Amino acid sequence: LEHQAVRIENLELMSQHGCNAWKVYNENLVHMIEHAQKELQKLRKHIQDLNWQRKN
Amino acid sequence: MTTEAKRAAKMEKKMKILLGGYQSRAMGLMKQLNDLWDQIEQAHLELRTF
Amino acid sequence: LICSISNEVPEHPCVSPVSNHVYERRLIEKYIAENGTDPINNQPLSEEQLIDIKVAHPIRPKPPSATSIPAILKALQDEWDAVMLHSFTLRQQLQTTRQELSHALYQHDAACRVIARLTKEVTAAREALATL
Amino acid sequence: LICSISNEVPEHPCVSPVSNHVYERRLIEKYIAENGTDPINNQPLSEEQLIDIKVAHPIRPKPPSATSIPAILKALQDEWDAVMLHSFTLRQQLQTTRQELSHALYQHDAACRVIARLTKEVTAAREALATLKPQ
Amino acid sequence: LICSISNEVPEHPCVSPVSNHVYERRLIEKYIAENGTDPINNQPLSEEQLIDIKVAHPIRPKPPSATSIPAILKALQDEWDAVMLHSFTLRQQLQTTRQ
Amino acid sequence: LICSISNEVPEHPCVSPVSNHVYERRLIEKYIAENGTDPINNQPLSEEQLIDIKVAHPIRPKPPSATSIPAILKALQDEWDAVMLHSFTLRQQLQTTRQELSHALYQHDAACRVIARLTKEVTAAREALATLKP
Repeated sequence: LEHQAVRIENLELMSQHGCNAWKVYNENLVHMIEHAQKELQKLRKHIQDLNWQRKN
Repeated sequence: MTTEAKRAAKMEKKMKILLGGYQSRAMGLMKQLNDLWDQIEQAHLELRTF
Repeated sequence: LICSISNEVPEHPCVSPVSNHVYERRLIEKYIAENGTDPINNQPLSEEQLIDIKVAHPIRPKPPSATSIPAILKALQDEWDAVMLHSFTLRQQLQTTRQELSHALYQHDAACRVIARLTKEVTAAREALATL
Repeated sequence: LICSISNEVPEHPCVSPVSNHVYERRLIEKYIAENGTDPINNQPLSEEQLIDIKVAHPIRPKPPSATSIPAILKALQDEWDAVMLHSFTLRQQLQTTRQELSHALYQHDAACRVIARLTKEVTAAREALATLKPQ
Repeated sequence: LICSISNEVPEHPCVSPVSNHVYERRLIEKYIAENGTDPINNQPLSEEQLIDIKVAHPIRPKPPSATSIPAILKALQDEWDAVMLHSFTLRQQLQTTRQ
Repeated sequence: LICSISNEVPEHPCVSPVSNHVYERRLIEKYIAENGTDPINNQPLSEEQLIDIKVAHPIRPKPPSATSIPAILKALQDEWDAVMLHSFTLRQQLQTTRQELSHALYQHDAACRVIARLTKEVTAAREALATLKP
């Protein structure tokens, strides 16, 4: 009974407010993925330059 | 039982937004985490290689 | 994850060796350039003291999928704080109602004995007055 | 040493310099986080009210030594919180019964005094008109 | 609760509104009597701030014992994440060996 | 409350200058004492360079419908099973990496011997072809 009341209160607050954190955290994860892609691009550029010098 | 399954059922039905968006953040976060770890390990390995 | 002063997501996060905070390169560069201080605890710090991202571990562990230990600690301590707070309110209300119940019991014994004495005096006055 | 807003074994107990009570870091952190105030005295307080205490606790079981059963401590604390909620509801019901008995005793005392005054005036009128009948 | 020293004992749980902790009337009486201070944090306190019980009544409101619930998460925390850090450095060395 | 190397309520949180996260006193003090570095990020760090803050860190997420049974049971078996799978996976990964590293060293030394003998034979045949005309 007490656990059902506490769960009813937690559901009352969560349903009483909203979320927005799934979208916010989704945007944050998108930013992190963008940073990782940038780092991979930089590494590929450096490897390409080294391969060019070795080719010369 | 009745009120518990009603409150948990309504709260579970209203949680579909946080479940889909949180599943997207966990999806892309795990894919970017694994792809970033493998891309960083292969990046440093190729950098030391060349 | 997000800059405290800039409120946005910094592209190159950094932190000063004073207090734990997330400070952007431009946020800590302009703020630390204006006056030396820490973005969190205002401890003494310089602009070059902040450690830029070293590219060492850009991956970092996966997010706490499914359950999480911090959610169990904060949710358990917060649940015991709210439920225990309601137990404290019920303890104060039970204490005030217990004192009002004791005073109401003493007033019920004194008022009950005074009512019995008033009924005895009324029966003695009516019987003694009607005896003639 | 049972805390009012916690009652759990405090890791870092905290209290606001207003009234004397044992609070918790999470109770004042979340409670003061929602709205700044003191739980015991309902007094205004700032973030400097909640402290880190001093020694926390020197727990010997901390190296469980192959036990590895957090369900005993977590389930025991959860059962203690549920028992505290049931005891809180029982204390609220007993408080409502005590207030109902006090209200019935107050209404019975006021009705007994009004009935005593009505019996005094009715007795004075009955004796008045009764003794004045033969006259 | 039940512990070893550290001003911990279910007798007169005195708490001073400076650094909030469960102490004893004798430990804080003699310790705070010689020099005012906390046993660990060394916070300023006096003997007048000491009280007994909690909100009322004689004896003491004995809390539950120490099950080390957060302490198990701290020990398993540092041990687990420590093995993950050592295994992470070993994984980086294995990546260098693969390179 | 939320930390990478703790994930609990620390008594004395300590953060590294490279990566800021709540760390235990014995983990960061002993780990950084033996070899100076960052525990979570594996970045170079010093003991005196550790950030000092009072209850300051980010937070984490968590789904709704939080109860005692999923926390204790689901979180205990999920965290313990994930840590056990990571420790065993790191054990087999380090062992297989040691065996593959041994085969790589054998192929490196043997390939160096074959490349040295073949290079000496190519240089000998080249010198014989250069001095064979007169």
